Amino acid sequence: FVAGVINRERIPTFERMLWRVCRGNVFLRQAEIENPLEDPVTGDYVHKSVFIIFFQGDQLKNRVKKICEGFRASLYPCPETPQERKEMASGVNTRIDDLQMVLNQTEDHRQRVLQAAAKN
Amino acid sequence: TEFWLISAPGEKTCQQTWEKLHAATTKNNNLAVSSKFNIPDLKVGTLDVLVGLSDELAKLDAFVEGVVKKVAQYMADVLEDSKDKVQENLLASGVDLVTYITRFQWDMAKYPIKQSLKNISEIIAKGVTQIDNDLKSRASAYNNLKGNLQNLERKNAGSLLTRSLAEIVKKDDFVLDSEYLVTLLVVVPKLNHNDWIKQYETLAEMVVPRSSNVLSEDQDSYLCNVTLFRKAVDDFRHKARENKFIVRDFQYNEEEMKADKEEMTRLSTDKKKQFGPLVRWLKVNFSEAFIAWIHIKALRVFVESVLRYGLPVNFQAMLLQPNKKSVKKLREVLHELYKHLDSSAAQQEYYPYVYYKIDC
Amino acid sequence: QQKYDDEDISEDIKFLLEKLGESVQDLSSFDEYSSELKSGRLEWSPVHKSEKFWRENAVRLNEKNYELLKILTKLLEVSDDPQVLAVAAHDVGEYVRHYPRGKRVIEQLGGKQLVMNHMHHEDQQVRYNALLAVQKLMVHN
Amino acid sequence: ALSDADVQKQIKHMMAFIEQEANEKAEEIDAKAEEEFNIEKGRLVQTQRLKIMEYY
Repeated sequence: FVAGVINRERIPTFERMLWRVCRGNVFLRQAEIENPLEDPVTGDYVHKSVFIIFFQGDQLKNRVKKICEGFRASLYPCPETPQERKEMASGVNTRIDDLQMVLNQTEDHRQRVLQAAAKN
Repeated sequence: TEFWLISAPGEKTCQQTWEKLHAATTKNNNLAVSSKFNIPDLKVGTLDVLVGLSDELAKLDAFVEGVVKKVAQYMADVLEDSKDKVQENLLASGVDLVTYITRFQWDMAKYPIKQSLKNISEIIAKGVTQIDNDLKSRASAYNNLKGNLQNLERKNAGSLLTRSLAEIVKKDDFVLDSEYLVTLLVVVPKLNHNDWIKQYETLAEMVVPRSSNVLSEDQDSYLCNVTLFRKAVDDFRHKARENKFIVRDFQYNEEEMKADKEEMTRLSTDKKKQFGPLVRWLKVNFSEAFIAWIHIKALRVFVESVLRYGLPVNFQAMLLQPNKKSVKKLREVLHELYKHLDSSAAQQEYYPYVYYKIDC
Repeated sequence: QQKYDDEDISEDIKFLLEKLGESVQDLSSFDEYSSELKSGRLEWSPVHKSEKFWRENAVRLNEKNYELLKILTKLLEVSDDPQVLAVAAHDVGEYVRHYPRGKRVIEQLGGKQLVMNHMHHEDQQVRYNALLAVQKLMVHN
Repeated sequence: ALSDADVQKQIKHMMAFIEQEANEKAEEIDAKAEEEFNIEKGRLVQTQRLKIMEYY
């Protein structure tokens, strides 16, 4: 029961599909993100809204794996109740900001090199 | 023979009992038939394996239907005093489809009450595979019999050029016990009846003049006997082929003709001897299948039931005979009864109530 | 490339090219690199571009008690020469692009904090090599 | 479709399922415990029977 990533575009109907699998069987985990970054698939900034049906049995878990794979749905996250997961996530996020500034300076080098090359 | 086995979630058992009985609770103002129904059941504590069983049971019911259809195709093949409308719905356990479904129960002999449903499905699987093995073996026997009978019929088919002359050649005109003479069983067209009879006189030496006489008359030609010396046959046939004549050397021997007649007689006897016990054993299979099938369907209904609501065995079994060109109102009233209760919010997609097709 | 009809110089170029080929093979070895690094001396050589020493002998860069990596790691702060430091940064970049658990080893050693500084250490050759080494560093990240 | 109470009803649905499964595993462990109780009784009594018979 972990909130995934869906672009709020097929949520009313993906809920219908999750119901046709098992109608109102288990808890629904909800989340929402605004003004998201350019997507890895197309680069769009479509807003995200997600409602997730999850099953603890093995077969039904695999069934929902198949269902979410049959649609554009990302279920990568695997959190954990202890706070250590969130602490490591925050450290990773600091590394993410480091990658961001690294991207900035690499672009700086790229542009200066291109200007040098184009001058001649 | 359209019918539907309807299941109710069972909010209050008496309420659903009244739903499955009265004329008002019967849709279309009782233009259809809503008969109650009940069976013994069993408890399952794990739903993962239950939905596994649901999928394999949908597949199982599938090939089960395929098998008894094949059966009905075999019934139409044999035609052993049985027509597609006469004894079409054999009265299994002495009763037809509707009375059987209303009267249906868990087969105690096939399984006890407490046998886990998965094991019961396994037992049904073993039984149906055994039935299918018997079906293909019986099919092989019938195919052998039918092919041999068709060959027997083909023995007596065709013109006199290529058909067995077993009923034709006679000893009196067919010269045996003589190293000198020998009878050519010439084939002469009726339009050329007198013609080739006349020209056979002088096709070769060492010949008997104009012995060409009719043996047996066919539609377009007729076999005929010509008596002449043995080495006369060579020149006779050569000059025959020169003048567009036909000569067939069908050798006479009585014993194989007798043997073939007794062969077709004994194969007819084998045919009826197989067809009797065959139709008996096929009645047995029809009953056994049909029973196991309604059990399969009832089990699958119970599976969907336990899937689609809470933990107890709140569930009522029903049979439906939909009214003609009024199933739309049936379905609409069923929606008005059940869909609003299906959930606080609201086919393969949406399916607030359960009901599954039958047509024998 | 430009062929001559002078067969003599043709065989001359042949034997010279092959002989210098095995010579550079002899300038392509793990142990000479270990000697040079243990000497506190580093200069752009065939060893520093020896791809066989880099891909085949990366598990050898896990020398006992990671002393090679420790020499590099301490050179990340005591090396005040930009060129030797550039060579060290490039070598670390290779050791990370080949062996990811060696990447995590370096992360444990804390070299990434020192390398970050080289991404912004005056000399523009130092920016470039720090940036490239970290670009290697960001696989699986 | 489901208020908090109805999702809790499904939670209790699965509670009852794991009630039955917990009972199944508990009674299975108990039955196997008695089976091994009897089996180990038989094995140990047979071995000591052999020992004592040898002695006698």
